[PDB]
Amino acid sequence: NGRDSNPKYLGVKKFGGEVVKAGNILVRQRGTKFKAGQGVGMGRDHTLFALSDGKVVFINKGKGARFISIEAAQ
Amino acid sequence: QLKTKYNDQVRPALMQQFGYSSVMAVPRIEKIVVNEGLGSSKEDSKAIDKAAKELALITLQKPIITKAKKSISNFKLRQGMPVGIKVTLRGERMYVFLEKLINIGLPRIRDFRGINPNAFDGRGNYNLGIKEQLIFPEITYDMVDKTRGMDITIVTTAKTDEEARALLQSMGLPFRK
Amino acid sequence: AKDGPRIIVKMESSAGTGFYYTTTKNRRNTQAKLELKKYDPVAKKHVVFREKK
Amino acid sequence: KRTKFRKQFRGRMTGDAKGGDYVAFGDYGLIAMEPAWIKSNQIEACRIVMSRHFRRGGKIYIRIFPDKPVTKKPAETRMGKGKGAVEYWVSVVKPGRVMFEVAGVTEEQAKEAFRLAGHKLPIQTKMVKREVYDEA
Amino acid sequence: MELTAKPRTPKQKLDESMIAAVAYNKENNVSFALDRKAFDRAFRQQSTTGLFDITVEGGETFPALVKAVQMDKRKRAPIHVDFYMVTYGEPVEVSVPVHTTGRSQGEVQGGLVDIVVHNLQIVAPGPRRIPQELVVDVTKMNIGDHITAGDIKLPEGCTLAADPELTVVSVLPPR
Amino acid sequence: RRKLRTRRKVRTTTAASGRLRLSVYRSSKHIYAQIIDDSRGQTLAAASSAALKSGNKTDTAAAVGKALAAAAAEKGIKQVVFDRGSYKYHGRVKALADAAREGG
RNA sequence: ACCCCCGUGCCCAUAGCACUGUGGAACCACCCCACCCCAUGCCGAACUGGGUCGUGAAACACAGCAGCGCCAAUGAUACUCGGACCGCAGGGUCCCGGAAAAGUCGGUCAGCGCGGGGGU
RNA sequence: UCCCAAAAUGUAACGGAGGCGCCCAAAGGUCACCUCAAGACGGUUGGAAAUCGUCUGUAGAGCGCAAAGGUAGAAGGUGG
Ligand SMILES: [Mg+2]
Ligand SMILES: [Mg+2]
Ligand SMILES: [Mg+2]
Ligand SMILES: [Mg+2]
Ligand code: NA
Ligand code: NA
Repeated sequence: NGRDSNPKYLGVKKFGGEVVKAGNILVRQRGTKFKAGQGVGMGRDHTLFALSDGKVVFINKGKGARFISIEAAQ
Repeated sequence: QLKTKYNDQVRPALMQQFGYSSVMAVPRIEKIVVNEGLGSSKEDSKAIDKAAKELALITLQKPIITKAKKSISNFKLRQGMPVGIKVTLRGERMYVFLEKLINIGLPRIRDFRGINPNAFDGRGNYNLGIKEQLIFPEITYDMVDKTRGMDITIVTTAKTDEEARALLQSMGLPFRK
Repeated sequence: AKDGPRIIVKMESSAGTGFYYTTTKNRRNTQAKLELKKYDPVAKKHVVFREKK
Repeated sequence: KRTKFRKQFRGRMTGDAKGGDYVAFGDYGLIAMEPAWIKSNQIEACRIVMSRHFRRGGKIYIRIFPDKPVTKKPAETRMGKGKGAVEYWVSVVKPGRVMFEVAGVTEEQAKEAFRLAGHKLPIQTKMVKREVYDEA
Repeated sequence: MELTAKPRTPKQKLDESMIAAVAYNKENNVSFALDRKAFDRAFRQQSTTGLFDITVEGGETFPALVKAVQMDKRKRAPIHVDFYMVTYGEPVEVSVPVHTTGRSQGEVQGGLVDIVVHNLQIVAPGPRRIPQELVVDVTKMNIGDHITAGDIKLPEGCTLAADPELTVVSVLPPR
Repeated sequence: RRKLRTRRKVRTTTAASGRLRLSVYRSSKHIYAQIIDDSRGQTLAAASSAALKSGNKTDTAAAVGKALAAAAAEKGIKQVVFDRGSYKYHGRVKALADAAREGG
């Protein structure tokens, strides 16, 4: 059926090396793909958001469990 | 009450027959679980209390009324509903019921010849094929509800079948020679 | 949010003395009677609070 | 010939050959030099002619089952959606793909079977021999 | 097969009758580039169970054994070939094909002799003594007779690789 | 079986906590009550009951706790977060706790 | 400084299983008892309380083993950015760079810290 | 919710499939605790499945419904 349709969104919002801020949202997902790392809190829809300022660092331990972190500048 | 002949009449007759360099490697009896059928072709809420009481006087230990496996096929199956009874006997009561069985259970059975000598559980264990329940010293048809069949399984700490059979026999188990 | 003769009924929130509305959708399916709760209005807080009207 | 239970509909696209050796399950084989679609009835025709030519044997290998549902034009118009749920199935064939293979019969007895089947295919083809030994 | 240059750019190879080949073992892995005709004449005989003298431009005769060929599609002419420098004691496992001699007693009766597996890979071929063929009795067979690798004579000093109960040859019924 | 211990590891946050964890190994008759740093895979105080015990193996529960806290004083420890394993916070382990909570 | 054991991390299969050997009171485990604190919708199996013997059999630790897993080149090819063409078309080629998967060689059954303990 | 969608996002058609207009006083909060499907071997109202037990088992289950993502250290199952 050519009926129904859904715009949807999702994806990563703050990539690597990006200097974020306390409140910015990092990535929007549906499950636990990118898991909350150091200085990275996780909303109810599995959304990652920053707790302070820093540099978005990415971390891949061979797929399976992704992690994002933040290293302050100062 | 038992236990003594459990060791004295078993372990010593192993290092003189087989060859154990350790007394801990000597086959032991871990536990005796007893399963009880109920429901399926006989869905009765009154039948629950039946075994629920009998089993609780033959072994001196309240049994748990397990449910279904959450599988629905084509015939009479559901999701969750009491359809079985587990009666684990490990410890002193294990030895009690056990003795009560070797001494009064098997010997007192109509048309009794023995139990299948062939090695059952090839992993070091052994299963029994008990049917009629009117062969026990605790089961009195003069004060019950009906007649069912109970299933007794033997769980031991044996490594091989050659080391299990002997354990059973020495402890107390006749075969059909 | 359709409201009809069917099951469950949007139940109000009241208090002894206090004056507060939690507004919680309940149901009459299984247990439907003991809708007694505890919700602190804008008084001294911590007060006998039920949603049963 | 036709699949036993799938989804229903499909798409369309051709890329270079992928999984067709030269000598598999038998001595002689037949390959495409042209990329196309092979209707199941075409296969059936081939298989059958090959049977005629080989009274006894049954050593005819056909590993190009048709797994592609194609739609069709009901009557006319164009108002309405996905049409012709069941018309025919196809078996995409790319150059290099081994469609047919046989064994047991001589040299002359293969040129014939193959030559015949070939007059039922929507693309040119060729016959080869043993000389390749990739994976086994 | 007199080997000449051996660059990395196939610019002076596609035009002329040259085919890109490589060779290795465990030490050196220098890429080569052999003649088309030479290979198409030699690989036809020794195939994958026979080494040939490979003299590189300068005076370097290095013995090797064909391992995996990556022939071209749409054409019968190969395009790439992998070589393995045989050691001395235990090189790599070689694949030996299965032929058939003597008329069977089931082919006459009405059935047909069918080899289920042409090529058969074994273990430890043994250098200097690589089995270029394999002779398996077929006459002892009748109708529905299955002959596995437990029935194939060993060329002395060779052990099998595949499962002992795998059907190599089988005589199928007519029709 | 080895799940219990790992329910208390992932559970106690290491980063956001900033605090120090204090593990305890009492699956037998020889506790370690080691003390480890959040970030650094090092060890600060860390008690030890294998060095004498005065013929005791159950009483010393209260001792190695007390000891521990005392030891912590010589380094500068104030906040502790407790990470046991298959231990349902009953007797011995609880002794270690109280001893190391009111002695520090 | 030597080794070893126990605990706890980094690392989260190139550090995993299977087979096999070694270990016997320093440590670890099984075992023994267990009316009570506590507890298994039944059973102190496991949780747990109090501790001898015995044993190391099992589990655990270490070591051998790479049969199977896991990881995984070189060479070539698939595909492709860009540049320029061919067939009615499905399609396909050339130049210039990037560059797989699979398979093959081979690679190794870890490595790197902190703390405590007991031995030479 | 998938696919189309051509690897950020987005993107049409009377293109290709399937759902919702609820439900749960607990299916919430928190705190503890348990580990699945399946097959084999062996057992009595069974003789396909299941009830039991012993093995194997990165989950081939489960998560109220549709689907994808995600989950074994739980977002699986129970109790105060
Ligand atoms: Mg196209
Ligand atoms: Mg997209
Ligand atoms: Mg795109
Ligand atoms: Mg638009
Ligand atoms: Na282009
Ligand atoms: Na290129």
